[PDB]
Amino acid sequence: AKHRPSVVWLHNAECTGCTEAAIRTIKPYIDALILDTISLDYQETIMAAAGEAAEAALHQALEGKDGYYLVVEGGLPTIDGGQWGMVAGHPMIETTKKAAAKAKGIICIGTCSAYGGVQKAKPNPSQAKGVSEALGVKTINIPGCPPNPINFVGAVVHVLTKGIPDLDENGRPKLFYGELVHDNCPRLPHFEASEFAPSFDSEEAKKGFCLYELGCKGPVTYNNCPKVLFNQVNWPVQAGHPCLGCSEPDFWDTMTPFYEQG
Amino acid sequence: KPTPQSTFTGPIVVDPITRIEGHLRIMVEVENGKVKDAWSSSQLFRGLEIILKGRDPRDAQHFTQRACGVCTYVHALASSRCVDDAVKVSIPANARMMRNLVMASQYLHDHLVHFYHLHALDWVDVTAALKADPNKAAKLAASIAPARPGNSAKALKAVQDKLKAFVESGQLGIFTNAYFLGGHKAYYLPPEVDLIATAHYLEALHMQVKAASAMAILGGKNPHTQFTVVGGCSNYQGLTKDPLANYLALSKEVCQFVNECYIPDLLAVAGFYKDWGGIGGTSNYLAFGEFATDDSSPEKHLATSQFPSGVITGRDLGKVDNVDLGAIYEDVKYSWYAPGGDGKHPYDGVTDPKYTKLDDKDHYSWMKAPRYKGKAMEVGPLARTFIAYAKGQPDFKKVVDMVLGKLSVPATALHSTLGRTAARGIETAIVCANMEKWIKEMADSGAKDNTLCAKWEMPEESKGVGLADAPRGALSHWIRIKGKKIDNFQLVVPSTWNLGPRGAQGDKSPVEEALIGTPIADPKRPVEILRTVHAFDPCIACGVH
Ligand code: SF4
Ligand code: SF4
Ligand code: FCO
Ligand code: F3S
Ligand SMILES: [Mg+2]
Ligand code: NI
Repeated sequence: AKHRPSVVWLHNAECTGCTEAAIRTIKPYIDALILDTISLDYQETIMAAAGEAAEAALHQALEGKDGYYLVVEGGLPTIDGGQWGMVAGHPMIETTKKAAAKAKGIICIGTCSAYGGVQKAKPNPSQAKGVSEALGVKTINIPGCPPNPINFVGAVVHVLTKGIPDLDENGRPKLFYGELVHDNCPRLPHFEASEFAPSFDSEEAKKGFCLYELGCKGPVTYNNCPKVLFNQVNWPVQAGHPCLGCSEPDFWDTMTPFYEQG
Repeated sequence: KPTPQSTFTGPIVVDPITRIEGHLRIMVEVENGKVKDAWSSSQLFRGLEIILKGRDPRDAQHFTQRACGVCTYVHALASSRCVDDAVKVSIPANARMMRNLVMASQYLHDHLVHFYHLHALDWVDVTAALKADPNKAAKLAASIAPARPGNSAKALKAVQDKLKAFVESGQLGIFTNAYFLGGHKAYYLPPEVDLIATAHYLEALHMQVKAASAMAILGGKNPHTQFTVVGGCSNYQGLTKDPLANYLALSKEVCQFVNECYIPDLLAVAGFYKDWGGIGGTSNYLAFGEFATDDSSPEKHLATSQFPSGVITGRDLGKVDNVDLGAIYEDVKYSWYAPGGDGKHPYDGVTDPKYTKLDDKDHYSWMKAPRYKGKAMEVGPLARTFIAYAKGQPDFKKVVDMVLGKLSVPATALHSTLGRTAARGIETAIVCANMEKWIKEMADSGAKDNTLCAKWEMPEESKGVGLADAPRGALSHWIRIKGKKIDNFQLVVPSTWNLGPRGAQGDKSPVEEALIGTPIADPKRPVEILRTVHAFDPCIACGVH
């Protein structure tokens, strides 16, 4: 049997929305990916082993002879020597730091691992940081809250078969984050014609008018949402709701208030 | 023979608890092979309640939904209900229907994933599936379940071949160091049953994609929906014919898988693990109800919930009391918060983090300890099931009796880990039986009148509570508004009820109590701890927020 590349997946300060996003993949499905393409050797949410046995699985993986790629979900809480976020009695920052030191590459799945995320929003009680922010390792960022599985799986496959994809300033692959949400939005004609919904109960809203007046952050957000959709069926603006800017660094503080413009 | 049990005396710690959401550490004391004391220790704090202070109340739902991506949506819903109540807006009938359907969609997706991908590996030895003869397995499936191509010998063999190649490669991935490798006394299933369950496990990986797609038609996307607003919903397209036909189609498919695979698998597992009908029971149950026909206020929610609200104490099914929202409080005595924070009603909640040290039996969790007139309350599917059954709710009465009859156990056998697991399937079946009716209700309503959001005004000063029964149980968000901003925002979440630490009396929470008496066949591989903990369907990000 042909050897499959080892992938260690770490959970830090997170909601597991990025793991859930990942497993909505259909090109391929999650089973094909983990049976044919990669060897997923640590994943707290779905692995059989627990406790000491799980810890040993991680340490086995980290010591693999063919090396491993590191996926990180969640931010790193740094207050009190990292003790507000612990796995197997170790601070998450210490474990992530160990794992990042020998990784072939590091992929940050989600806005939390990439940039700090929800726990980092003011006043940031746990002193949460992004992976690159807290450690100073360079990361491939797949942000969104959560990212589309197309963007994460696509990045993973590219890294394993082609090399590092071209990244923007914020370390995001241009393949997926090269375009503004707004530039691909079907409501762009309404925007251009100054046809905005003033409220969600309005006739303008019922007619599918632009949501800019209602705080849509599409014009300042880099993501491929209208182009690829979510779950093969929909995206927020199609569902009549403004973009929150959820793939942008620190959006929780830069894009709020969500129903207003700056 | 009897339930396997070692003679082990000493401590056991499991950390990480895997196949849950979030970071849990479980510590037990074991004497002569049985758990004698227990601690549930949540290991991550994020502080969303702190983060919300001073912000726009319209923003709340977007922050709080990130409490959890497994129980995605439910916090956006609870926040919307909360803010709707605080500004005193009653949402349009179409908004109530759309909000409740997305919740039904969430139950279906959440429960299927839990049984297969989080819980099953405690009962199913995947490597023993390789021992199975696929023809015998096909014959077993045929007799225990509706006939289906995916249960054929040809199908089961393909699963077995794929699994064989995977195992023979030496890279066991998510099965590495599994508690079942090399066999395990506490695993009872014949190899054929293991194979059937394993094939369905793989099928369920694909089926959860369809369940989430259904949800996304109304919710905009999954994970993390984006269709709720103050006063109702934004998704006018979700009231129209073609998307609702797609939604029904996908839902029918998911429900077919629930009726063909999930329930039969659950019943086969429960049949072999009958002894687990006497392990992991608790005595108190609480629900806020869900799927209400009148959501104009918290009051009307509690009263009109189709899965009814209620309170049960000391296993007394003859006495279901109304929920006294005034009698809910949270303790921090055994939690990582500043002392003197005990007995706070959520309107007066304080979130003042203060860490001590790992395994400090005085302070050992990031969860608070929610209590109801001093009493620990189990919430979730088993709670809803007991309350509905006791109240004579026809769907629950009929599904429960079907289960109890297929298993030949009294209803009292439900106060256990087996019952907790069975109740999760029971209600999934009931949600499935209601999907077509609910969808037709909204399709018609939406084609006669498309009103989806009501007008409202931000008060200078108000308070409000939003109630939901999420897949894991009774959820409440509580807001104080002052100067049109968030002055206080408190979440009290089902996993806080279930998996929080001791209360100010030193009284154990539901999971800690459930763990007392757990037999341990093999201290090196304590699957029995996992079985009970997983049956509560822990969500630690939810519990701590
Ligand atoms: S980026 Fe969003 S969905 Fe992903 S873990 Fe963070 S809060 Fe959850
Ligand atoms: S709805 Fe948002 S993304 Fe679409 S055109 Fe308007 S501002 Fe741009
Ligand atoms: N279900 C669910 Fe999540 C928890 N606990 C919430 O609310
Ligand atoms: S909120 Fe996020 S999911 Fe796309 S539409 Fe906006 S970037
Ligand atoms: Mg709280
Ligand atoms: Ni949750």
